[PDB]
Amino acid sequence: KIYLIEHVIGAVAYDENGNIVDYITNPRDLGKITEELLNNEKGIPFSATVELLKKVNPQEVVVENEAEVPKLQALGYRVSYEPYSKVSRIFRESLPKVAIDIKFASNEEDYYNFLHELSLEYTRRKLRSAAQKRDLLAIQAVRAMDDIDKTINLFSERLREWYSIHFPELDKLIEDHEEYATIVSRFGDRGFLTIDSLKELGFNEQRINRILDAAKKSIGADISEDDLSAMRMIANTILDLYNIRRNLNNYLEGVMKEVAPNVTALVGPALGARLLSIAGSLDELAKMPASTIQVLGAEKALFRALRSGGRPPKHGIIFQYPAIHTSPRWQRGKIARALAAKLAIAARVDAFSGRFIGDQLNEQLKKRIDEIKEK
Amino acid sequence: KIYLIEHVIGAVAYDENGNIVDYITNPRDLGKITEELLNNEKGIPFSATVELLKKVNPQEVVVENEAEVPKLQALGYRVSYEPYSKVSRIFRESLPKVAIDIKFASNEEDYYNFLHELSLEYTRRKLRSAAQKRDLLAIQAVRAMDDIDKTINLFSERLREWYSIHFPELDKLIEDHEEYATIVSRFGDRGFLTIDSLKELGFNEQRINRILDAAKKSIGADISEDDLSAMRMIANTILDLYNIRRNLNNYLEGVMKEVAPNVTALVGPALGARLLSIAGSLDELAKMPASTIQVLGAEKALFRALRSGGRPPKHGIIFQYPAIHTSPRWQRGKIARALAAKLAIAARVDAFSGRFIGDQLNEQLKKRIDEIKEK
Amino acid sequence: ITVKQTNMENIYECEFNDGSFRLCTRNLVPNFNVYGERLIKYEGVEYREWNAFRSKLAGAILKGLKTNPIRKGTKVLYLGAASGTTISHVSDIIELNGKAYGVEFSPRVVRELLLVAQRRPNIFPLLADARFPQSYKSVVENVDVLYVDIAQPDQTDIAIYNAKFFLKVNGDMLLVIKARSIDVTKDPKEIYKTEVEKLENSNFETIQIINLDPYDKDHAIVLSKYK
Amino acid sequence: ITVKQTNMENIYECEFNDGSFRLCTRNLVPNFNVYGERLIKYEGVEYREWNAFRSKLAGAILKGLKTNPIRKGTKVLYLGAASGTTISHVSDIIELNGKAYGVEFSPRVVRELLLVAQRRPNIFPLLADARFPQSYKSVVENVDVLYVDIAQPDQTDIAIYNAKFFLKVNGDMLLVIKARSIDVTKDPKEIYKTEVEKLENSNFETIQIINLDPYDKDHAIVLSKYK
Amino acid sequence: ASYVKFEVPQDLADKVLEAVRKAKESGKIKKGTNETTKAVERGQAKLVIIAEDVQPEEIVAHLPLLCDEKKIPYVYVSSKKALGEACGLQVATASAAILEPGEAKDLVDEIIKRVNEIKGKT
Amino acid sequence: ASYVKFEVPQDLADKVLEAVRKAKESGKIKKGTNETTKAVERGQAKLVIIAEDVQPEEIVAHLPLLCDEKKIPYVYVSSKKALGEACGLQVATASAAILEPGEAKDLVDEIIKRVNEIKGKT
RNA sequence: GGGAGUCUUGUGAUGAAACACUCAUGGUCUGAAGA
RNA sequence: UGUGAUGAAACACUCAUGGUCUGAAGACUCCC
RNA sequence: CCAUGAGUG
RNA sequence: CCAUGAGUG
Ligand SMILES: Nc1ncnc2c1ncn2[C@@H]1O[C@H](CSCC[C@H](N)C(=O)O)[C@@H](O)[C@H]1O
Ligand SMILES: Nc1ncnc2c1ncn2[C@@H]1O[C@H](CSCC[C@H](N)C(=O)O)[C@@H](O)[C@H]1O
Repeated sequence: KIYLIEHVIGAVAYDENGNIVDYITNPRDLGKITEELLNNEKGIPFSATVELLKKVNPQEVVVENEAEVPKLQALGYRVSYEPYSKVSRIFRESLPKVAIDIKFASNEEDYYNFLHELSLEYTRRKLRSAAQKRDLLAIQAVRAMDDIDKTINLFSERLREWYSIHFPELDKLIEDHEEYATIVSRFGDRGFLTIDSLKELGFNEQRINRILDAAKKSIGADISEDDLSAMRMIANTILDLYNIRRNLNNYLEGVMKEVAPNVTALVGPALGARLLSIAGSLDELAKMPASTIQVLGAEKALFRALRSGGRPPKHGIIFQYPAIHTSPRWQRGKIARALAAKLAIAARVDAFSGRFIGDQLNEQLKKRIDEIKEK
Repeated sequence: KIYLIEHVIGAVAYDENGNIVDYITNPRDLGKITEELLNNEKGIPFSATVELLKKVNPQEVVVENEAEVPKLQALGYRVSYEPYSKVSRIFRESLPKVAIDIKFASNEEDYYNFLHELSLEYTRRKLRSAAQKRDLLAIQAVRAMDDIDKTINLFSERLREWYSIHFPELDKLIEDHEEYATIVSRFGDRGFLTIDSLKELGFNEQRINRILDAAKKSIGADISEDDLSAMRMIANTILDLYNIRRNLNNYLEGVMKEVAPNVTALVGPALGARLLSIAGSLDELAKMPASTIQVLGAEKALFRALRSGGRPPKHGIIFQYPAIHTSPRWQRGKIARALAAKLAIAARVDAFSGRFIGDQLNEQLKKRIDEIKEK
Repeated sequence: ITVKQTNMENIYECEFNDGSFRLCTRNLVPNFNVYGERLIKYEGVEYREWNAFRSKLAGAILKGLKTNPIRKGTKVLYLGAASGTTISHVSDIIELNGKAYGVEFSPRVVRELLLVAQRRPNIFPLLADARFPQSYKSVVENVDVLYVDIAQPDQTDIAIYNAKFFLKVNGDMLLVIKARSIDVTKDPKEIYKTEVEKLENSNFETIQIINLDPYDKDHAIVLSKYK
Repeated sequence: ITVKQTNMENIYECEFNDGSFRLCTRNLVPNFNVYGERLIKYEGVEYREWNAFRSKLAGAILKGLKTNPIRKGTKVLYLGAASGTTISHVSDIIELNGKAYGVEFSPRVVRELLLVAQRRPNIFPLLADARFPQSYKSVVENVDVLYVDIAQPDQTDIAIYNAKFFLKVNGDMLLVIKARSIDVTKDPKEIYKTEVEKLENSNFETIQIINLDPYDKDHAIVLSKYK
Repeated sequence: ASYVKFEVPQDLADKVLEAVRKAKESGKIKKGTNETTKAVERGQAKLVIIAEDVQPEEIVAHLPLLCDEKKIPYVYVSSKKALGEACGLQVATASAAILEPGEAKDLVDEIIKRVNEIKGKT
Repeated sequence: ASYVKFEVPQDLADKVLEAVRKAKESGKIKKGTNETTKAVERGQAKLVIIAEDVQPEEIVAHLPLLCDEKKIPYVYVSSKKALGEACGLQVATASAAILEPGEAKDLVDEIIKRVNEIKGKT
């Protein structure tokens, strides 16, 4: 019976007593060790392990890691693992020393000089594979889009408050923020309004006269061009911002179809993106129960109920789903519960690499929405 | 003794009992009444009131307004006022009716039609003189700056967390936000960084290489040009908003040397504007004791101490004054108290139409500051 | 749906589709709402849904205003008209015969009061400080009811002053007490008592003292008669 | 100003310009600071100011930690290394001879751990999940001290699993119990009794139980010996 | 001076200066411009006294406005040093206020009722 | 299916289903995928039972990962209808959890130890 | 320790809790009945 | 309908108005 | 929402 | 920060 070890130091064999039966030392080479370190994660034995499994030819072999066992059985051997074995322990208790003993390094002095540089480089590599994930861009993109949403709304309320020093009636005449900033951008003084800039917006002729009269009889304040230009800087930024949102929206749409097609199919790209931002990743989203996905984003209300034993929230960011916020209070709960359910199914096929199945999920979803609404 | 009444209805004289001695009805003309109601606010007598004091030729006149009293004296009569006289009530007790009696209108039906459209017009007018105040622009402007201040910070924080998916090493290498923003905006992929476009920013040759070496050695992700151009939308906006802020700070200075020079003289346009925003107007800041100005902008902190008998805030938005946030903790309290004192004098000399005196106000202030610092 | 009169003039309750009950006033300018309220037709008449949570007067009623001095054909001085929420509804109540004068010294907000005051000949906008009743003196007459919902530390002292200008003897005054806008330190229940004594030492005959909670926290309305 | 040794190796106190007393360590990498900490020279030697409010270790020290198992040349496995605030200071304590293996599985944060791990040969950074020590089995040795500061509901179990891999017998574990991250409903103090029992069932000998409040709310640190 | 709204005769002026003094002793006063402003906002002041030689004037120009909004009567005295040394101070004061008249109730009631006559009130 | 790491002999698969049943009576169990997920998240399940005939495969795929994180053993049964109908339901179930074995202690402890031998554990 | 003056100061001495934001980790409802 | 039935408090903001600290001390110098 | 670690204006 | 009246995404 022979017990087997895997490390930067190489591959070593022990009898159960804790004596090195045979060893094959690793190359003291950063590049190569790193790789075999990444590989032993997936079950791949060090190359030094395969040779050592050859010099002594043991009837019973046992390793540290359970992902290795199916690989080594495929080489012909009878293999198992004992994770935190007396041998593995006996092995590291002597790691100050046995690096020198199997002649991996001359002294204790530059074993750590190296093990450090490997430790530096092994993780530097993982830092990269992580940044390389597709879903991070999906998350950062929509967080940023929402940062713009907030901003547009803020400036618009400033600009309405600000421009109304000059032209108050205009505020209550245009519901749309984008339409309004566009008026202030193009014209300036209230007295420069002309019909063609107004027919260019999409404004129907009836509104057009109501606007031109409003400007005429305005009890507003007469103001310098320096004052108007100030307002218009704020106005123009609002317009810029509206464009970028749509660009980002398109950018997000692609990504959200690339990394997470099924989830995107159910609730659309942003909200799918949104849930990716709260969970942190797709794979973390996938492992979630529906009862959690249902309330993601209502953390204040959730922990209020859980602390106090009061009533919980029906919906978190899931609230944005058109069906939910259009529908009455008693339907929302049943719609959320059903939706979240479909969502974990949507998510799980995505992360665990399933091919697109979003259609029947939708069908399944809209069905349950119909059973619900028919009461 | 004749008690004199003044109304939209015209000008009335009464004996002490409340019996109509004589009248001169106003013309049923919106235009003249609106101007005379505004004039009577400054004490100017109705023109119709002027005639009535000629026909009847009274020893003693008494008016409803104490502001009117000196005007009619300058006109030659002996005048006083009784605020809520029994005659004034008697007049108005009979106002549904005596409107018809003196023939201002035929009936009740359209005296009320008129007084309604006077009131619409009389206040349409007052609504406009309010809009005409210059400090309003100062307030709206500086509100918009702080809005850009916030946005920039937000967008800047987003770009960095985002752009670090590709090039994580640039974040902690460039302390300043705008600078970071230009680098994302001119280049894109880290692999386009060049000494020349980078020597164009002003980067000392040493930091440029620290930058370029980091770009070479980046454990960030190789990422497409769509992702990158998406991030750049945000980088550019950060740049637009800084340019716009720099314009608004310049606009603001203009309005602020104009409407409140001494305040400005002391604390500058931004901070001064800011106190105008908080007080509501220049004339509200003028009326503040320093004990308020000193705590304007600490309302959470203030009332917390006021409700409970706790410790008060030392300073409010005043925290922004260089002397205050730089000087050690024990000095802030006194500097603030001294600034606020001067600010209130300054605000008061500015509103009540004083000329610039900011030189000595600063001199006096740096005195109080130099003393504080020598302990 | 079902709509029927209540014990008070021009004021109704509604039975609804589900079995819910909400106050309303008879719409003086049909098809037009000053805030977002439901418009409801019942036997072909249009009424305006009167949210108590927004208007102090509906609160006082739904909190038991025993009797209401504002009715069909009443003349009122309304200090603090603001955007026009409550005064639009008293327009529905006093109903053309009667008249309402709106004092309000805040222009950002009179801006929207203009609108409510165009559509309605009941309502007479006046941009003034109720602390100087001299400035609006020359546009109004005397009134039966003095409705005061103004944010001031001496709101009551103001109210008393306007009172001795314009309140007909034996008129009713509805004075709204804002504890937290008189003093956020003091206990609200302590304040109402301390202010009601203000009215009674100045000879108002307190008819009823109403606490608005939950319609309005730390709020009370007093009805008293002027002598 | 004066600097002097304390009862614990390579950990120092300062008499200051005013008379405040603050912890610090002998700076392993002079002229260089990992968070914003003050650098202080005395008789020509440089120390790093160890803010207890950021670092849990300094808290437990300032709260009467009986004995410190971290000293000149200790080999320590540190689960949940995060930004490197605390682990930078245990570098100063162990001093080139000693070795510190730092686990942390949030890439966003290992990013700055990297910077700290570069100047310091004391520190061996590992982007990994402390729940699977199979992953860092192939880089580390066995250790004298197991410092576990991870925000996890099964943080205690993680510590334990990690111990029977890397904890020498008669070696020590410093386990930070982060109550609100274990269960936000239970009383923090109930949490502590249950977790220490966990230690005591795996033949850990509870040596000392410290509460980090006021430096860290609802937090406790356990020092115990593995048998 | 322009923040000076109406005219004070030195007999009227003096009854004030005595009136202040008895109110330190028997009542309650607030001394200083900032305290007088707070005293008015608060409706604690029963009588507000303003000096005529303030420089610059605009320092106390706001008190007439405030006193009418809160309907508090105001009066002038000619020297600020004189109003301070009444106040129990050894330096000047530009404005002062009586919140509690005390054993000057009768004396204040005479002044507050006299500046009304010179203001044209019946 | 691919989310099943190892192979269950039907002498073990059935001794599984029986251990579930005794746990409804004498112990405490949980049924359904979302609840198993929580019983695994919370460290309540001692044994987690996942079906092999689930459609689509991805629904229960996260459980192996999870369970290895919380070191909670997991086992497969061949039929989904049977696992649900075992639970005291008349419908299928994709995954379940035993929280307290009750009178399946000796029975469970034997399973988790046989599924260990089949996993190559010493 | 007793006595004594000088400068600053109600045009404000002394005391004394300004505010706005981003990231990372964990704590993340119920569970068999429904028409 | 356990591939989740029933119950059941999603989140980000703007304007207007009022409530908006303390109050006479602090630093120096010369006599036995 | 609570707790922890890293920062910005 | 509290209260009140009007509004936004
Ligand atoms: N001094 C004053 N004079 C007149 N109105 C004032 C005032 N001070 C405050 N107000 C106004 O009083 C209003 C209180 S809200 C009350 C509005 C009205 N009661 C309604 O229910 O619709 C505020 O909008 C405020 O602008
Ligand atoms: N399972 C896990 N494995 C490794 N690290 C984990 C973990 N779960 C949480 N963590 C990390 O534990 C850290 C706790 S913050 C720790 C502060 C730091 N140890 C110091 O005192 O300086 C978080 O950064 C989190 O990322």
